Amino acid sequence: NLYFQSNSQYPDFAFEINQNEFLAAGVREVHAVVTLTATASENVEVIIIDCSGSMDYPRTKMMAAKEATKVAIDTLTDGAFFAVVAGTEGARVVYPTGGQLLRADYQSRAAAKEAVGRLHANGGTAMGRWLAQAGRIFDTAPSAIKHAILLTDGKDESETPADLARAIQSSIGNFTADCRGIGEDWEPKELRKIADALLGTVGIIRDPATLAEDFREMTAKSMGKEVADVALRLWAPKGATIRYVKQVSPNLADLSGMRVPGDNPLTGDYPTGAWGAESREYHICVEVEPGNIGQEKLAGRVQLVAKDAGGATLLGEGKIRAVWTEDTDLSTRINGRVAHYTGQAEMAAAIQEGLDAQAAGDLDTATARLGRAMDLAVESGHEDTVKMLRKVTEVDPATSKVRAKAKVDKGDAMELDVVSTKTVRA
Ligand code: NA
Repeated sequence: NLYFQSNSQYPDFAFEINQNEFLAAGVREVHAVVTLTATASENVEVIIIDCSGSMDYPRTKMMAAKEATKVAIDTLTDGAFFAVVAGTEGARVVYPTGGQLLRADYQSRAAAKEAVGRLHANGGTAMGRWLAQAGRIFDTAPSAIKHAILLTDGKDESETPADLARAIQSSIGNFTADCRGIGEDWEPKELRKIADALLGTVGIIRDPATLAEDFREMTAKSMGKEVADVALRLWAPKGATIRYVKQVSPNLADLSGMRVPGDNPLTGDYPTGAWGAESREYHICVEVEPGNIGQEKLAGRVQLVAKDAGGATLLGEGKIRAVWTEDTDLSTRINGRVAHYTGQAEMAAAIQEGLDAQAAGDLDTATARLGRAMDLAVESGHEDTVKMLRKVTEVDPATSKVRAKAKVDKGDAMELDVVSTKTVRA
């Protein structure tokens, strides 16, 4: 009963803890997978469109961006606030035009589409300035569910990486963002930096004709959100420390560096953003001072807490336990979910590292890393990732062993890098 509300209609959350709590004599590491499933106030959606000069080459990119933005505008819920930002070396708000958010209705939608129609390709790319302009818009709606769609076809060449980092840090906690890169001339690492910090994902659009449906689905999912700002609140006893907190499903995102200190050092908050009707899994590892054989400790207490307008609401809670035993039939048991997601994190890293080696012609390193990734993808039944790995590798006819290809299609490599963090469920 520790939290008071300011008023609500939040999703109902089912909270499960998945662990083998039994540890052998010396053991300090406790692992658990937390499954969170949400079942059934204002939305603000900012659509940020790259209008740099390269967007006309080929012209299908700019045309798709316009088509797709119009689909997004039509997919907004009646009453949702929205804006469109044209990104170049600067950022210009192209709708609305009076410096105040307007609700989506027949009139505002039509006016927004007309403004989108007048977008043209010219200039450079400074993504941080796009984020900073979105942030100014979002600051006008502090209690809203706030989400940005960012589309680019290029690298962030008109500002420094420290400039981008400064804009990312200023955006954290203000809005969430999903990013899309169209074509092959942008940098997965750049968009990943933005999307990971802002609790979203990156996607690649290899064919401009698919952008509209992609925008439709991103907007619809955003409109499904029902609660704006949810923290995963983790308590661990004195001397116990958090090794890591990672989202592992549907995507891998390490939250460890995002910890926000709570009221005391024993409690910290890890941001999860907005929730609709959805499910996520997290992998938590706590290092604890080992107890005696026979002794049980609480290694961690996990709460999910919605923060809203000067109040908070406890949405769910679970416990991460630690019991020391000499019964090896209990301690040697492998928690299937922990093992699975440990492998998914390893796989994602192996893909990225393998692709980076391959790009440089460091082929023996690529073969070892992409080989490990393949082994994990096969073992976990991640058939989509197996299929993408087959595009960047080949079976050496002599050894029958898998090797990294010397020459790969740039798009195939980029696509795999982008979806390296998409996991398969347990
Ligand atoms: Na560009």
